[PDB]
Amino acid sequence: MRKYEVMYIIRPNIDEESKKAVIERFNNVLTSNGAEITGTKDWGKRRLAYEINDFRDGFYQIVNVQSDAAAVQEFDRLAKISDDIIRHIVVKEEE
Amino acid sequence: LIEEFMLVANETVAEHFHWMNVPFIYRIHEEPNAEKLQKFLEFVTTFGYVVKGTAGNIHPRALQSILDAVRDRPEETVISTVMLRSMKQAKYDPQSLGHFGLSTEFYTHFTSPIRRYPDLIVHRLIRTYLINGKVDEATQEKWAERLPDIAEHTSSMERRAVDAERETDDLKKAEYMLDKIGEEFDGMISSVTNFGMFVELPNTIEGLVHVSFMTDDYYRFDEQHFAMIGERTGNVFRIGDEITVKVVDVNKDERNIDFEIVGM
Amino acid sequence: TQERKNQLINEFKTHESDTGSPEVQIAILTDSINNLNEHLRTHKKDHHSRRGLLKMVGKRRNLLTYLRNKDVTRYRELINKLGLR
Amino acid sequence: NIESGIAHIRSTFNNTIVTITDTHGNAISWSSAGALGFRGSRKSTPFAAQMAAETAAKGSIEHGLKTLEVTVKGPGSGREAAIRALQAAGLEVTAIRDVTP
Amino acid sequence: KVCYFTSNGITHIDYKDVDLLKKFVSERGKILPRRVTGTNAKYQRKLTAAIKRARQMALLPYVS
RNA sequence: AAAAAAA
RNA sequence: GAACUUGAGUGCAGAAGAGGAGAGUGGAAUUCCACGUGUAGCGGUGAAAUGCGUAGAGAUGUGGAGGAACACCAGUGGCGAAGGCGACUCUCUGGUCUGUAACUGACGCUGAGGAGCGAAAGCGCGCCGUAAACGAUGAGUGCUAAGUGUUAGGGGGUUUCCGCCCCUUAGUGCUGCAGCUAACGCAUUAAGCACUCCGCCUGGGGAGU
Repeated sequence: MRKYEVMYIIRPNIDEESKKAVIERFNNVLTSNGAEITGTKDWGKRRLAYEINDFRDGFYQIVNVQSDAAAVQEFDRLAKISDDIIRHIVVKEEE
Repeated sequence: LIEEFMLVANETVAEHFHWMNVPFIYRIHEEPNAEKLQKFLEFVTTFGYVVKGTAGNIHPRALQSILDAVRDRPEETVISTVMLRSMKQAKYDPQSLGHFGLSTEFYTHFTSPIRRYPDLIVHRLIRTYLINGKVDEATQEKWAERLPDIAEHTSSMERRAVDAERETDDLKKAEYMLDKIGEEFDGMISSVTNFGMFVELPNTIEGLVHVSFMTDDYYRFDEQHFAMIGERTGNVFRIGDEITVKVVDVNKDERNIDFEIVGM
Repeated sequence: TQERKNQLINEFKTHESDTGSPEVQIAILTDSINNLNEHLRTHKKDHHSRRGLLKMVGKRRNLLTYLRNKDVTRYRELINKLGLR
Repeated sequence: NIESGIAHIRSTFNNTIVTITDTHGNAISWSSAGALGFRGSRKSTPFAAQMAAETAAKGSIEHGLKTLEVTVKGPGSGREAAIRALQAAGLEVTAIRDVTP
Repeated sequence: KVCYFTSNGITHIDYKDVDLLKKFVSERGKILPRRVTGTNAKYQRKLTAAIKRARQMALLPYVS
């Protein structure tokens, strides 16, 4: 497997109780589909340099992983449908 | 280092005498011309520098914000130079009206009375008011009559020194370039006019490219952009572009250096 | 992969060091071709890869042909192991 | 009573329009060089754009604005004047944005 | 006219380091050309990608 | 062209 | 027959790319319609006329044609066999170059036919199958003054590194020999000097009939 760098903005209109639930959900998604989480920074609420879905700020999470496609693609799948995650990107790292 | 020390001493003397409330000479720098600055603000929005403020109530710091952004850009020398050309000159006065370009409320020149008459008066008023203690009404009325006429004069004697100094410099630059007719130098478009564009070298020597040497196209001046645009080619010579020029002619008496464009 | 490729070199190699034997190279190509065949089943329009394919295919055939003149026995062994006509 | 808004300036070669909105693009006020009675070459000029912006802006301050995003359209000569007319009317300019199609 | 990245020995530009990237965009937020910023071609491409991935993630603006 | 400030 | 490694290729180490085929998303934009603000012009240029109009237009949003491309970066820059290929991300996949030689040991080259790819094409995605689909210059290899630039590299030099300096490789440019050309020109990216193989030409028109 190969090292990816998930990043995603949670919507700014949630408590720290509901935030952690999102974080736990999507870390659990990755590790449920054969991933491992190697790092997990939290940038905390920055200003968005434009307006995504009528929010001017949001909560950056940055998940490093190692996984196969399936894990990352499943994340990708679920990170669309979800209304908590407003934008994201998977990225392949310095391999 | 010396600059800053002189500045604070000049700041500290001024402030002491403003609170004393006796007749004294100040070095003032008024707010820049609101029309000239309006034209300066436009010019910088073309390069994308967006200022906060209006031309009738600019704080000095806002102008510094521009000069920090352009630092180590090609545009620097000219936006620098174009801001300048919106500033007022500093003059002496008897009233405390503040110094815009040091962003202070109290300033005088104290630190060079060998070579400035206003400094030499500051030394006499200091000896009059502080050392001797002569703060009587007749002493104050004497100086309150005399300082408006000294301030006006000495101001005009400074501007007559500067103009003259510059006019010897420009003569000796031109004298420098008489043996460099034919030579190719890299430079930077310092100014653009309806009749041509000026180019500054890396030793600060300035020369004109007259439109009559721009033989590749019929150039039209665009006043808003500050540019010479070709009608056919679509070549655009702007303020702040780097260009290579060749020396065509040098007239020492007139203080003219004429250039032609080799390439961009 | 490069692990897979290391299997295929160990399997076919005619002695310890060897990676340049046709058997080797052919083995290697054979897999690539197989894997690239697989790609083109899904990606039928991927013309540029197919061009690749044809070349691999070709490189194979010449090797095989070289082998098949050099020493027939080795040729025979190989083609059965891999499953080539 | 809304505070934040956008000042949609259209500067054509004929005319300068200035609409001022709320963030959901509902129209607070507007003016134009033509609304102020300028005609022909005058409507193009940056002075007419300046005056257009002031009239639009003074309409907006009645509804109680303070901060303006600016959106500029078109190639006309107004945008630079008309923006400093918004700053000079009082309203602070956060960011401008050229949205020429 | 020296390259930032060759100078400081930076082999990997990171779309998350916004405060670096902002050195290479205009105030409008258009990318600055290579002949202005001194950047090496090699890095200009990398830089170009980063900024684009930044902009997608709303770390930089498309248009200030 | 065109600013402080220095000299 | 045997042997060898310089051709060719596989290893191993390293690099760049808008190469391609999928999946999704990003901001723009455009202008279609319904709809919320909106308040008379806007728009038309000699500058009005011509238009076009408070039924609220110009102008401003939410749905929207939903179909088409990716502003800056952008460079005779890069990549591909050609036609070409420029948002970003992800999946799958092709080719190229550099370095060392661990191995292989001539395993190569060209290539009619054939097969595949292949414009607006022309017409029912299929079919069309040709295209200045002409730097008007087959492919492969070797040899034959220089100078300079750039893209991806390699080694050395001091170098903290950077740095600049130099040799070398592959590609892409500009000048310029020798030679060649009818001349124009070309000139280590030859149109020079050689060799192998392929396509093609033999007055114009009639006639691509």
